[PDB]
Amino acid sequence: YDSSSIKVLKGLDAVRKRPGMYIGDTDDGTGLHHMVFEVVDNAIDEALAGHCKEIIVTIHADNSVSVQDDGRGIPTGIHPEEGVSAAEVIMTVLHAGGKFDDNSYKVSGGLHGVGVSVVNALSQKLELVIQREGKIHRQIYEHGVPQAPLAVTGETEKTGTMVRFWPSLETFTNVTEFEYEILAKRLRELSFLNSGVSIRLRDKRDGKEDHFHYEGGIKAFVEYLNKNKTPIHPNIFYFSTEKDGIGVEVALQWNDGFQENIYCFTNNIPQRDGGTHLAGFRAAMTRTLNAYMDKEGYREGLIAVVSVKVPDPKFSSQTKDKLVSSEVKSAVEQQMNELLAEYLLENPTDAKIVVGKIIDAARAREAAR
Amino acid sequence: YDSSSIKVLKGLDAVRKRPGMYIGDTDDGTGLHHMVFEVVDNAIDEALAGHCKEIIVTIHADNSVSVQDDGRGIPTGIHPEEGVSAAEVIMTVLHAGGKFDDNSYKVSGGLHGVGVSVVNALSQKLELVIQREGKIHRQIYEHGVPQAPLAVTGETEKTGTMVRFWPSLETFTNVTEFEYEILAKRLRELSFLNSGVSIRLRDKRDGKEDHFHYEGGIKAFVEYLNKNKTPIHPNIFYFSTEKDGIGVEVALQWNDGFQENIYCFTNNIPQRDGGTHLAGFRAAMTRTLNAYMDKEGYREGLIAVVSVKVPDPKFSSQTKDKLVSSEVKSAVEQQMNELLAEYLLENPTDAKIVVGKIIDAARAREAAR
Ligand SMILES: Nc1ncnc2c1ncn2[C@@H]1O[C@H](COP(=O)(O)OP(=O)(O)O)[C@@H](O)[C@H]1O
Ligand SMILES: Nc1ncnc2c1ncn2[C@@H]1O[C@H](COP(=O)(O)OP(=O)(O)O)[C@@H](O)[C@H]1O
Ligand SMILES: [Mg+2]
Ligand SMILES: [Mg+2]
Repeated sequence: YDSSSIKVLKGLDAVRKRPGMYIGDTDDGTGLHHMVFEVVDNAIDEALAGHCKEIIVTIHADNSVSVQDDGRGIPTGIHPEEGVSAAEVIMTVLHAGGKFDDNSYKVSGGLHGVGVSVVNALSQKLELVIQREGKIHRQIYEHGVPQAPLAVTGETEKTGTMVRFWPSLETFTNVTEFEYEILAKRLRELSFLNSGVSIRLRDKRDGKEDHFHYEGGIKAFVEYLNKNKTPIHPNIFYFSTEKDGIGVEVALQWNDGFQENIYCFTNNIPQRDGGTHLAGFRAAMTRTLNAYMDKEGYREGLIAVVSVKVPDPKFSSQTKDKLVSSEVKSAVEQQMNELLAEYLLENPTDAKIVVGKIIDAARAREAAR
Repeated sequence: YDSSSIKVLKGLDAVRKRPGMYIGDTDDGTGLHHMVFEVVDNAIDEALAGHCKEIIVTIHADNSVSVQDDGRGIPTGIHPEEGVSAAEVIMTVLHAGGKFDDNSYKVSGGLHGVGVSVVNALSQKLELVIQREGKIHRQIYEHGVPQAPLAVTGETEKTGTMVRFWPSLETFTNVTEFEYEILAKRLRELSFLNSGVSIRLRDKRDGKEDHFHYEGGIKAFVEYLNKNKTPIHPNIFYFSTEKDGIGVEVALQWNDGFQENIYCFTNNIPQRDGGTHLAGFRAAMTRTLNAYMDKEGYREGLIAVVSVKVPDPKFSSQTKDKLVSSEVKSAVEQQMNELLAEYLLENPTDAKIVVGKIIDAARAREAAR
């Protein structure tokens, strides 16, 4: 034990040595599919910026997945400081990208500079095809190692990025094939969240195919989620605001069931473990309903979607399961307080049905004890 | 948007730009204290290896924390490939350390090669003092930047490492002072887990002080945890095995309360979010009790500690909240099946009390519905 015991891992080698701090669980399917999501998220960030209007996700018969976007294309020109194409830099260097300021993407779900480079690292093979600057470029990688320099292989009028990857089985175990339904659920949700972006999903294994292009936003997303439940009130509460540089968008409606289903998103990335947006939502829900009950003389069945747009959010893991930016709590909480109280005044009937379900649950416990 | 839009973050700059993927939540106190834990974990890994027998954690009156160990000392000699002292490499290079193989630490809670380097990155100041090779060495950093080369400042017979850091307030917000009790709880738990390592905690603010040197292992840890609850049975179930290169150690006892408190650890690091060790524990608990009930003609109040030793575990975030190595499920599950069934045969009285509480809960629901 001395100075020769200390090893430095360079390039993408650290990712292959310790995948879980980057990609999550490489044994239950979730990190495998998160590989796709990292790539799709980059396309989505072109769409947010206004440049991409179609996304095509294909599950190939050889268990690879491609994501095609019609955005601006990953930059192709030689990187001054690094001396190789900017595209190769992106694919091979951790904490390298165009989202560390707000000049290329005002708001974006990427922010770590590691996503596609992590997909590369954990792919036995990867294929990159970029249309920009009137040219088609293309490069191949194996286990993150470029096989040759980014190369012009044609002319075109189109711009866009195509990434196809075959995941390494020396990394992913147990669940090793892509599941249509997991990719579908995510891409469907993304369509509600990105009105006007055409998002296609194709399974070359059995020829199954979906085209998601929903137009009603998260309000329609809530209708969809209650399709085969029974909503107890007709008016879905909805608002979209931006104040103090934070966008807050909320839709919700109660059904006659007994589960709570709250979807939280930050710049289109889902938070399984919630966070400061969720905590603001709950605080405003509590405060607003209790003021409505005080004034009128007085969880279960709730479906809600909470989507925020934030210039530099903070997540407590690479995979972004929990948003931990505390100023986002205050933002959702005050926007919601204000607009939810207006909703209850403007729809007295909905208000009463909802408050009645709430009280029925309280009485039910009380009748038990 | 072109190749000049693509920025590379070098050294420790990425950590300062996106702290949460490394340190967790920098707004609620948890990441602040995790700074201490990263440093303490490195000491603990010397203890696991058999080299460190005392650890002194001091909260200083200027809100800095020092951790002193009597282990081998961070290597001081110039690193061949990197050309600076191995110690400076450790402090300044991500994914750099002595735990990527098993030559320096057979088992260890570190594994990413990033912990202390992350503490450095997020410290407005850091002080390193290393006793090895008959010399005292010392180096200072500010915001992760070394102020001068590692330097010999004396002779000594001792070996050990001292790290003192002052956390940056441009990173940590809301909770910015160290809380005695948070450090105490963790260090206490560590003492149960590392019998024979003297672990001291000193608060130079008010002169409060603790010395943790518990000898009964996780069995004693369970007694402690039930101190001020009421255990319903006298015999704490306990075992420590190592098979197939995985160590599994479990203690548990039921009290007459109604909460479940299961502490999981991997190579001494706690998993707030559980994982494959927890899932193995639960599977074996279910199977073993149901076989005991079948044979005898037939969560609440449980306290349990599950500690595993694994050569290369996999966590799904830098902060290690969830162990995601699936072979650890099978290991805990079979060791526990085997030894828990023996415990129930060997202590028929305990067995009956425990199974009676379990059934009482089932009946209570049933009497409700
Ligand atoms: N589909 C894409 N279209 C255009 N540019 C992209 C695309 N994917 C990646 N990039 C560029 O490569 C950069 C690095 O991507 P990534 O490594 O995934 O990190 P991040 O998205 O967190 O920056 C992005 O910031 C962006 O500038
Ligand atoms: N207290 C210590 N005593 C001896 N060596 C240490 C100590 N702390 C750190 N090191 C060495 O520095 C290396 C890098 O530490 P760190 O960056 O925290 O990553 P990791 O613990 O995951 O390797 C460790 O692997 C170890 O070799
Ligand atoms: Mg990305
Ligand atoms: Mg460490």
